[PDB]
Amino acid sequence: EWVRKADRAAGPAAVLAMATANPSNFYLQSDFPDFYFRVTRSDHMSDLKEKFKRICKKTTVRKRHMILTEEILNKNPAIADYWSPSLAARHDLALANIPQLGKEAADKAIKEWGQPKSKITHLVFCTSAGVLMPGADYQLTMLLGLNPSISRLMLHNLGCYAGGTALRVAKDLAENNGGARVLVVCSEANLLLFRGPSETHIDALITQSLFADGAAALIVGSDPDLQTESPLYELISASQRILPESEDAIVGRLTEAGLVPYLPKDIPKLVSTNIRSILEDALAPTGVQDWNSIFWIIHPGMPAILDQTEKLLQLDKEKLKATRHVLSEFGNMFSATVLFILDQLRKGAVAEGKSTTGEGCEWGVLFSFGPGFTVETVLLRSVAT
Amino acid sequence: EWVRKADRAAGPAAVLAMATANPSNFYLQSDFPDFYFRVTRSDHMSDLKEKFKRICKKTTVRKRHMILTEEILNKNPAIADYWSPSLAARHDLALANIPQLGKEAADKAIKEWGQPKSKITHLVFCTSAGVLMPGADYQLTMLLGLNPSISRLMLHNLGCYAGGTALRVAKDLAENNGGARVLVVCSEANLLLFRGPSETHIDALITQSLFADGAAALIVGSDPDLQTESPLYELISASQRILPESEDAIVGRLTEAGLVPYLPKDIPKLVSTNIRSILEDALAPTGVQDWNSIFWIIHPGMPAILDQTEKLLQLDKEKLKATRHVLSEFGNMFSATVLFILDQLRKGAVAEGKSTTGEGCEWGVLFSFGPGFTVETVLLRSVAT
Repeated sequence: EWVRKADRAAGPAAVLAMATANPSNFYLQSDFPDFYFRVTRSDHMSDLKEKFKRICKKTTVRKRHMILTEEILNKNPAIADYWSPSLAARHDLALANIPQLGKEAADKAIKEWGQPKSKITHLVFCTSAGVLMPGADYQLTMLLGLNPSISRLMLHNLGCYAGGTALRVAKDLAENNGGARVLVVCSEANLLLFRGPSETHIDALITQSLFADGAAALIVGSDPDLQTESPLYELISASQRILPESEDAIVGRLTEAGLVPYLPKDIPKLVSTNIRSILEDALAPTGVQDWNSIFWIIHPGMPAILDQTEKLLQLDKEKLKATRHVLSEFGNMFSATVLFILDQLRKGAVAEGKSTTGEGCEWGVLFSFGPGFTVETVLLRSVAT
Repeated sequence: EWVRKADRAAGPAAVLAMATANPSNFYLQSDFPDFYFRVTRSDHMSDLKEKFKRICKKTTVRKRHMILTEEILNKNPAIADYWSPSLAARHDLALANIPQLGKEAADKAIKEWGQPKSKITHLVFCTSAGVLMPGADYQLTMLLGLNPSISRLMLHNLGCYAGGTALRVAKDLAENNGGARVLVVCSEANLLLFRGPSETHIDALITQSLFADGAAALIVGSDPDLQTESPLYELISASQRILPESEDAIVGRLTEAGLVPYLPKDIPKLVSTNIRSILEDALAPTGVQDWNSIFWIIHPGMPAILDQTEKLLQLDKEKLKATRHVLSEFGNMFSATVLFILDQLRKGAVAEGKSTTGEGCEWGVLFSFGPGFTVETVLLRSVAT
């Protein structure tokens, strides 16, 4: 059967451009335990400091960009405490930083795209760094001078899987509207999660060792004008799933003192149980049986999950190379991390000179996760260089 | 030109079912000034009490359903104060009430729809009553036993226009995925906005006179199986717009003490300036020139906007009848209000026995608004009874 094309697009949604951005201020992981326990007026917790040093080393992270400088933490002491009233201050910082960080990634992705920004018809904006009314989607539209009639989808506090959610949303936006060009932006920061240590809570210390700040921006569109636009990936399928027996695995309570996490269940064992059949379902219409015949993007929120998954699928160590790079160089930047990894993968493919944007392979899987327990899964097709 | 139907849907998204729900506990508007100033330990502000009485009367509201009982306000005194740390308590109440309220509307819309809930493939969930991780979208999926692989879009704290946003999102979900059935749920409550009075702030007293609690649920799908499903409306176009010269018209700061509004600009004059050309743009592909040849749903967040708009377009008073009913009987239920009004309009058409679900008229416009200043506009086509 056939249908009249009408106002709709012919082909699959394509990633047409991608860039990233980070705050200027970063911290090397090897200096962070000293910086963290100094500025949170907490050097006295000497045994906890030792525990944190051990955790920070095992995160295999090297640096993390962070809006929060010593000076800003000085001008907002409540944020540095473990649990003091501080939501308005965190959100004042989100308003001064999150749309601006998004605009820096967006400007670079639009520059690569090479088209006028009045051709952008949709914005998808994800952040867990501050609930704003009007949203960071609004602030970015103003800072960028986008059409006032852009169709915006503002996604607050989905958590870490929202990079997948952004692609899943952009897919239906682009395919159902002919000509539609979708700016996708995930702009993340620890502004809600950052706090001092307490011996009573260690599910808060692990969070201080990993989360960092960054924004990714993409252009997503179908029916590319192949003489002005160069597709980078195709978004072929995009699905969401609640994993069985995962109730309250990841919970985030937003309080007077900001965002407070609670991690009772074994996240690795949950992923390890379920990842294979999820990915088998994603790969089903490709006829790919070899796990190392596809490129890989896994949200790196827990390093152990990468290792255990690498082992289970007996992946070549080179597969998770883009993923492990972003982890080491940037940390967990919430929903943005998987889009950084997509970008590093595209860049490492062109640098090392391989046949496809997907490292020579044809198909690829994007796998992200967070509260639910929720998994987002995207099936990607590379393009030839 | 034509395209292969493939995995996509042939025709426009249709509203196939709708129901509403409210908390059991309600308050008549004529008793509210006494109840409000009593339970907020505030009877001493006698002049403010008089001012509130005047505001409450001019809201033309008759009753409002509210989760917040005297007893619950007794068990959470910080919520009753003007500005005390209370976010965690408000959010504990959101978790116990907002997904459940959504489930009551959903159960009734699914019952009308007449299909098994395993046919539901997408959930769009809007709320400004509490940021939850995982979201009310998750909690509802569990309470309803929906497929764990449903595609969910959780929209926190868009504010009052999100009933339009929900329809705009559901439209592209249904049209781009053949067979897709989209549960749409807006579940709203004043849990973040409720607070005591202060003489220093009157842009907070007006908010206490209008906002109320309620949930609406719809089934949205394209390609209806016309022997098991009876379409109610078609979603023909859906657009969003930032109005010019509207920077900071409506701002909502989420703080330690909950959601605090700020309303510096003249909202009526902004709508009055712009509504005509927006609606003319929506109606453009219909060839309708008569304003009273179409049915009407206007978000009733400010009663004066209804009157001034009724006058400007010289509308027959009968046009905004469904809209004014919901206002009087339920108040401003945030994003849910325009879906209540859609439902009351459908019900008033079948009750008074008219030719179309749109009161005999063929086309209709849905107009909602909130922070930005943002306007959502949906073009609806009725169906014959």
